[PDB]
Amino acid sequence: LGSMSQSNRELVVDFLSYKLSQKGYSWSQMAAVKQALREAGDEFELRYRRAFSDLTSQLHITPGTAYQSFEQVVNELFRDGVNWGRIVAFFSFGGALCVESVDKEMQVLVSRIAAWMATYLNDHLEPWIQENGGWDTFVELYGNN
Amino acid sequence: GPLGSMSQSNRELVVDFLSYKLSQKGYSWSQMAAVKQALREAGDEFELRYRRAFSDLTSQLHITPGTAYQSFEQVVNELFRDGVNWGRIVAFFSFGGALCVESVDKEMQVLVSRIAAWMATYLNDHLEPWIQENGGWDTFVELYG
Amino acid sequence: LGSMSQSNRELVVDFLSYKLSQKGYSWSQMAAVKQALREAGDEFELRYRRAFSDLTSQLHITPGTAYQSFEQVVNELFRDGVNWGRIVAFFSFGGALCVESVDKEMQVLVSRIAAWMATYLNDHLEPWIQENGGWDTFVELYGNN
Amino acid sequence: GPLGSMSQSNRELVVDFLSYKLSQKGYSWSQMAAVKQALREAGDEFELRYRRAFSDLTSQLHITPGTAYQSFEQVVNELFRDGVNWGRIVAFFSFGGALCVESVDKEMQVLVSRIAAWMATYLNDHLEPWIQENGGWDTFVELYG
Ligand SMILES: CCCN(C(=O)N[C@@H](CSCc1ccc(Br)cc1)C(=O)O)C(=O)c1cccc(C#Cc2ccc(F)cc2F)c1
Ligand SMILES: CCCN(C(=O)N[C@@H](CSCc1ccc(Br)cc1)C(=O)O)C(=O)c1cccc(C#Cc2ccc(F)cc2F)c1
Ligand SMILES: CCCN(C(=O)N[C@@H](CSCc1ccc(Br)cc1)C(=O)O)C(=O)c1cccc(C#Cc2ccc(F)cc2F)c1
Ligand SMILES: CCCN(C(=O)N[C@@H](CSCc1ccc(Br)cc1)C(=O)O)C(=O)c1cccc(C#Cc2ccc(F)cc2F)c1
Repeated sequence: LGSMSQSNRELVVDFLSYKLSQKGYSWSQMAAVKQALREAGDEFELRYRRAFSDLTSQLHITPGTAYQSFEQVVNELFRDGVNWGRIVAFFSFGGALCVESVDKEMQVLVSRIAAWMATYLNDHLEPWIQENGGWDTFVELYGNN
Repeated sequence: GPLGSMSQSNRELVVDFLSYKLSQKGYSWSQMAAVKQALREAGDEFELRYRRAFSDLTSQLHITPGTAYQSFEQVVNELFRDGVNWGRIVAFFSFGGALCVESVDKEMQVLVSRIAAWMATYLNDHLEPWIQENGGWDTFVELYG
Repeated sequence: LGSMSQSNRELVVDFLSYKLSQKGYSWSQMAAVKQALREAGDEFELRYRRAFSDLTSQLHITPGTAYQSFEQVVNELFRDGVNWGRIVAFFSFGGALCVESVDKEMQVLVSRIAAWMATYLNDHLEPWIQENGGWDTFVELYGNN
Repeated sequence: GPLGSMSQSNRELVVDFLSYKLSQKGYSWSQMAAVKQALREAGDEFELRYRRAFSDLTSQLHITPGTAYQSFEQVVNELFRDGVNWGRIVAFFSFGGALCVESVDKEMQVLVSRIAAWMATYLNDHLEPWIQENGGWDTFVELYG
C-alpha cells in the first residue's frame, strides 16, 4: 500500500531529521533514538565484524521459521542477561542477517525479520528499557546530544 | 517505542535501522528508503560545496517566528524563478534544513515544525507536477544515488 | 513514490476524520474544508446534472493542453465574477471532467487536472477567499458545524 | 490551502475532492483512496449493525485523558485475543472512531490526536505483519469494497 501526499511530507521530515542530528539537534525523541541506534550499530559492526560472516547457516532462521523459534535464537544472545550493549548487538545481528538475505536472493525474509524484531523489542527489550532509564537514557549513552 | 510525532511504534525504529544498514551495502529497504538516502547524500554534497551561501539564512531569507506560508512561498519562488530542475530542488531541501538548524541555535525551535509543514506544502503545490512529469523521485535516485 | 509506515497512519486519520465529521466534529480546518466541499459538490451535482454531459468535447482540455489554456477555460466560468457558488462549480466541473477522462480511457489526464486545479486554486481563488471571510467562512456556509 | 496538521496544501484539498467524486462512479484516485473508501464503508456498516455495543466506550474500554499507550495496547489486545482477521480489524477502526467521537462530546478533544497516534502505533507493531501476510489492504478492498 502506498501514500503519495505523505510521500513529500515524509521526505521533508527525514531530511530535516538528518540535518538537525548533524548538529546534535533532534526532530523528536523517536528521531534521536534512530540516530543514536544507527551510530551505536556502526560502532558495533566496526569492532565485531568477525561475528558477521555466514550468519544464515548458523542462526537457523529461514522464511518458514516460526516467531517462537526466532525468539529462542535471540534469547541465546541474551542468555547472560540484557544490557545496552547486548541490545545494540541485537539490532546489528538483525541488520547483518537482512543483508545476507538480500545477498542470498531471499529478500522475502527481510520483512519477516523486521516484524520479528519489532515484536521481540516490544515484548522483551522495551520493558527492560523502561526499568533502566528509558529511551532517553539510550540517547544519553549513544547519541550525540 | 520512543515517542514520535505521529506514533510511538517499535517497528518504525527497527525499520529505520534496517534501512540504514541495507543502504550501507548497496541495497534498499524500499523505493522511499532509497529516495530518502539519495537526498541526504545530495544535501550533504550541496551544503559542503556551496557552504559560503549558508550564513544568516533566517535574515537573508526572512524566515522568522510568526512568518506566514504566503511569505515563505514568496521567498522560495525566487529560487525556482528560472525554472525547476533537480539541482534547485536539492537546494530547496538544504536551505530548509539550514534554516531549521539556524532556528534551534537561536532558541527558535518553534520554527522547525512550521518550516517542515511549509516545505511539504510548497512541494505539493509547486514542485509535484514537475517531479511527476520528470519521471518521479525514481529518476532522482537514478541520476544521483 | 510510496510510503508504508505512513500508510497505516494515513488510514487512521482518514477514518477518524470521516467518523468525527458524521457528528459535526472535525479533525482539523483542512478536514472541515474537505467534508464541506464534498458536500457542497454533491448538492451542486444534484441540481445541475444537466451541465455534465459530454464535457470533454466542449471544454477543449486534453492531455497536451497548456495550463494557460486551462486557465482561459476556467476563467470563462468566472467571467461574471467569483463567488462561493462559482467556486463549488469549479470543483464539480473538474471532478466530472476527471470521471469522463476515466470513461474515455485517458486516466493520464486526471493528475494533470488535479495539478492544474491546484495551481488555479492557489493563484486565483484562494486569494479571493482570503478577502471574503477565509476558509472558515466556507465551512460555516457549506459544512455541518 | 486550509490549515492542516502537516501542511496547508491546495493540491491536498483538490485531490481529496477528486478522489471522492471518482469513487462515486466506481473509480479510484489510487490504491490508497480505494482502501480509505472501502474502510469508511466497512466502518459505517459495522457501527450500524453492532450499534448496541457503542455506549460509554470511554468507560468500558478505559480510555481517559492521561491514558498511556501500554494501557491502550492492553485493551486492544483483548479484541484480537482469539486472532486477527479483517472483521476484527474493522471493529478496531470503528471502536477507535467512536472513542474519538465520545471524547469530543465530553470536551476531551485532547484525546483525539492521542487516540490516532495509538491506533497507528498498534497497527504498525501488532497488525501489519498479519495484513501483509494476508495479501495486504489490496485484499481488504477486494473482499469488501
Ligand atoms: C553465530 C553466533 C553469532 N554470535 C556471535 O558470533 N558472537 C560472537 C561474540 S562477538 C559479537 C558480540 C560482541 C558484543 C556483544 Br555485547 C555481543 C556479541 C562470538 O561468539 O564469537 C552471537 O553472539 C549470537 C549468539 C546467539 C544469537 C545471536 C543472535 C541473533 C539475532 C538473530 C536475529 C535477529 F533479528 C537479531 C539477533 F540478535 C547472536
Ligand atoms: C541567501 C541565499 C540566497 N541564495 C543564494 O545564495 N544563491 C547563490 C547560489 S549558490 C546556492 C545555489 C547553488 C546551486 C543552485 Br542549483 C541553487 C542555489 C548565489 O546565486 O549567489 C539562493 O540561492 C536563494 C535565493 C532565493 C531564495 C532562496 C531560498 C530559499 C528557501 C527558503 C526556505 C526554505 F525552506 C527553502 C528554501 F529553498 C535561496
Ligand atoms: C460546456 C459549458 C459547461 N458549463 C455549463 O454547462 N454551464 C451551464 C449552467 S448550469 C451549471 C452551473 C450552475 C451554477 C453555477 Br454558480 C455555475 C454553473 C449552462 O451554461 O447551461 C459551464 O458553466 C462552464 C462554462 C465555462 C467553463 C466551465 C468550466 C470549467 C472547468 C474546467 C476544468 C476544471 F478543472 C474546472 C472547471 F471549473 C464550465
Ligand atoms: C465495550 C466493547 C467491548 N466489545 C464488545 O462489545 N464486543 C461485543 C461483540 S459486538 C462487537 C464486535 C462485533 C464483531 C467483531 Br469481529 C468484533 C466485535 C460482544 O462480544 O458482546 C468488544 O468487542 C471489545 C472487547 C475488548 C476490547 C475492545 C476494544 C477496543 C478498542 C479500544 C481503542 C481503540 F482505539 C480501538 C479498539 F478497538 C472491544
